[PDB]
Parts: sequence; C-alpha cells; structure tokens
Amino acid sequence: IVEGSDAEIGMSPWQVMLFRKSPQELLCGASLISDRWVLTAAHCLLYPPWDKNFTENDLLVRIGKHSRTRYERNIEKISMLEKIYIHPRYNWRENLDRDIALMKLKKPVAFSDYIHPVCLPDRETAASLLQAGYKGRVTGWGNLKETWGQPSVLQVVNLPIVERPVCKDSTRIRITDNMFCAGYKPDEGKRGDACEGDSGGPFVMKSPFNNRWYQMGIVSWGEGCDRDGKYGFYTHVFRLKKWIQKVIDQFGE
Amino acid sequence: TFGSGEADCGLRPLFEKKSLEDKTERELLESYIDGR
Amino acid sequence: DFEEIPEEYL
Ligand SMILES: CN(C)C(=O)NN(CCCCN)C(=O)O
Ligand SMILES: *[C@@H]1O[C@H](CO)[C@@H](O)[C@H](O)[C@H]1NC(C)=O
Repeated sequence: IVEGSDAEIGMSPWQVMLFRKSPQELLCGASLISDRWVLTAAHCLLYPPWDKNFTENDLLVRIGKHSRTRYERNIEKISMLEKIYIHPRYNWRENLDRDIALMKLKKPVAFSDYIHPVCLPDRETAASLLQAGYKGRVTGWGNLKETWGQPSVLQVVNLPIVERPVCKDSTRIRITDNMFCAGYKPDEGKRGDACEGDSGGPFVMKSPFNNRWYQMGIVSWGEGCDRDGKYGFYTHVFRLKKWIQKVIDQFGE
Repeated sequence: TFGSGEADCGLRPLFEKKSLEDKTERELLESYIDGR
Repeated sequence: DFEEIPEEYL
C-alpha cells in the first residue's frame, strides 16, 4: 500500500496472508469469509503469461497477522489449503475479468480477537454503498512505492469509489461490469493505492445501517501504483456472489 | 460463509464488539454522506 | 526477510 498508515491491532481481522512455502514469500493478500474459506484474486494463483500456476500444496495461508515478516507466536494461525477454486470464466488472456477465487482450508480456523471473518454483501448492501465518492478501505503488506520500500506492519488506506466513465477513460484496457475502480483524482490532493504484494486483498466498507464490515472488492489490477490519473481496479464481489454461494454450497462451507 | 457474509461477520472483536472505533473509520462513514 | 515458521506448517 502506497500512502497508507499502519493498521491498528485487530483492525482487519479478516486479512489473510497468502504465503509462499518455498521460496518463502508473500504472494498476495486474501480474506477470511468464514471459518474454512478464504477469498482472493484468481491471478494470485494463475497467470499463464508469466508462468504462474499455484497449487494447493504450494501455499500457506497465514491469518491474524500484523507484522509482515515475523512469525507471530500465539497470535497468527497458519493453515493449509484443501482446495482452490478459480472462476471458470476468469479472463487472464485479456483483462482479468472475474479475477476471483476461493480457497478451502484444510481445517476450520478458530476465531480470536485477531481472526474474524468479513461479511459478503447482499444486493441491497451493494446497492447502497457501491457509489461514486463513497470510501472503502484497502489493506495489505504490499510495497509502499512503485519502485523503491516495504512495510513492517499491515498498512491501510481509505479510498473513494470512482465513476465508471472516469475509470474507463483512464486506461486502454476494456473494463467490465465485474470490476470497479477506486482512488483519488489528481485534483483531489490525496493519494493512496494498493501496490505490489497487496493484490487479492479486500476492499471493504462499513455499513452505516448495521455496523458491519462488508467486502465489496478484491484488489485486482492497476497500472503502476498511486500514479496520477490512474486508478485501482477491483473485482466486484457482489456481481460474482452467486458463483461464490454456488461453490461454498456445492463443496463445503 | 455467504449471503451478507456470516452471522457474527463483519463485527470486530476489538472494535465493534467493544464499541470502540478505529482511527479512520469515521472517514468512511462520513463519505456515505455522514454515517448512522 | 521472512522469519522462519514452524516446520509443522511445512
Ligand atoms: C492485463 N492487465 C489488466 C494488467 O494490469 N496488465 N498487467 C498484468 C498483471 C497480472 C499478473 N499476474 C500489468 O500491467 O501488470
Ligand atoms: C495449472 O496446473 C494444473 C495442474 O496442476 C493444470 O491442470 C492446469 O492446466 C494449469 N493451468 C493452465 C496450464 O492453464
């Protein structure tokens, strides 16, 4: 995250760290949606153009973390993956449309002060919060700058959702209804963005109606980090909810 | 796990459950054209 | 830069 701040302890208890077994490295962010399921971006796992094709056995999920590199004894929980599910129509050839995927944990994780799931939005929540100007929050241990360094602790930044047209007009990539973009306008004099290392992480919003946190987006793509006139694109969780339900019901939960 | 997320979903043990607010949540709420 | 995790997780 570029231009964010240190998160407070237990501030995003659904924040998950996708961790590479070997070499040991941070792959991307992710989010805990229940005791056995993690949500992330398909591209964090599969991206043929770069020869990226991660498997269950290649990864580790670390939950309840704060510090990026430390092994937080008695705080974090590390789990293994039972299965990975990528959206059958994720479009890695053209614009990462439907960049989403579910990971089923080998075993349910126990909630604690530092580990707790986020809610998935319903039609109405989506309808009310997913509006230009409304702000969401992104969190992650990704880079602090486009080229640079790296944070010690989880970072956070709040960003405004942007109108579709401005989104479209900011890039040459074909934008779909399964994405939304967010960030400040050059004009705004306020910066911030997700960056390398943050993908797959959650873009969340707090409902003013029921006080709960909802994940409306997944950090998906962007051209550079925090560049002027550029925005972050996120997977539209709600639009892809049916697929999410489908998978959790047909395979576990 | 699903629709509207969980049950206890989205309520943080260290914040919502204790009625404490994080340092910038206000920002969000205020953009929804001022919160609850 | 990553601190070692327990081998039970590997
Ligand atoms: C195709 N799109 C949508 C891009 O953002 N281009 N990329 C691809 C990055 C995806 C790699 N896992 C990039 O610029 O890094
Ligand atoms: C990813 O690897 C799996 C085997 O683990 C393979 O079935 C799938 O074809 C690969 N995805 C490709 C190469 O697009």
